[PDB]
Amino acid sequence: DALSPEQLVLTLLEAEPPHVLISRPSAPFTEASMMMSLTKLADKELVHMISWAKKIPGFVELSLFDQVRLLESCWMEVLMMGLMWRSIDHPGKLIFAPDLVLDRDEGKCVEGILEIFDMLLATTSRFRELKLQHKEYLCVKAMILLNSSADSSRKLAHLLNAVTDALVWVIAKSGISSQQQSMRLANLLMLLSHVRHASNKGMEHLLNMKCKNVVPVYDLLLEMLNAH
Amino acid sequence: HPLLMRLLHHPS
Ligand SMILES: C[C@]12CC[C@@H]3c4ccc(O)cc4CC[C@H]3[C@@H]1CC[C@@H]2O
Repeated sequence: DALSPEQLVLTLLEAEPPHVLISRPSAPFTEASMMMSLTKLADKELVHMISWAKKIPGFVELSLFDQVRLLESCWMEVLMMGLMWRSIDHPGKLIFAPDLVLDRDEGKCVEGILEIFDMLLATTSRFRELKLQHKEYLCVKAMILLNSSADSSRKLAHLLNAVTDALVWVIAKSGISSQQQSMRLANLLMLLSHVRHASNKGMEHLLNMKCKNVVPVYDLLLEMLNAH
Repeated sequence: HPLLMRLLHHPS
C-alpha cells in the first residue's frame, strides 16, 4: 500500500531535492571557474541525492553494501537526468541551476565539455519531442538509481519492479491505446542508453580535469570520483 | 566510502 503506484509517485514527488541555488561568477567564465561552478554544484547535488535516495520506500531497508554501490554507479547519470528535466522547455540551453543557465556555445571555454553539452542537449530535445511528463521523469530517475551497477537483491528487484509498475501506471493515466502506451514506454527507456552514454563521457572528462589539475574537487564528489 | 556512509547513516 505504501508502494501502490499512486502512493509511490506521491512519495517520489515529495522526495524531490530542493533547487540548489548557485549563481554565475561576476567575471566571464574561464575553463577553471566554469569547472569550479559545475563541480561545486555537483557536490551540493550529491549531498541532496543521498537524502533523496533515502526517501525512496525500501531503499534504507537494502543492504548497506547495495545502497553504496547503487549510488556510486548511478550518480552522474541521475545528475544528468535532473539537468535534462530542468532544461526540457529551454532549447539551446542547460539549466544547471535557476541562476546558473549556460548557452551551448559557452562550453567552448572548457576543453572537451562541448561534445558532452551537445549529447545532453540532443538527448533533452528527444525528451521534449516526446513531451516527458514530470511524473514520468520521477519514476525514470528512480529507475536509473535502482537498475544501476541475498534478501537485499530480492528487496532491490521488488523495489525496481514497483517503480516500473508506477511508470506504467503514469503512462496509463494518459488514456492512449495499449499499443501506444507500450511504444511510449519503449521510447522513454531507450533514451536512457543515451543518458548513460553521456554520463560515461562526463565521468571520463571529470577524471581528466582532476588529474590535469584544471580544478580541485572536494568532499563527496572527490570520494565518489576516487572510488570510480 | 566514509562520507557516503556518513550521509547514508546521518540525517541532515
Ligand atoms: C562532470 C562535468 C562537471 C559537472 C556537470 C554537471 C553538474 C551538475 C549537474 O546537475 C549535471 C551535470 C552534467 C554535466 C557535468 C559535467 C560533464 C563533464 C564535466 O567534467
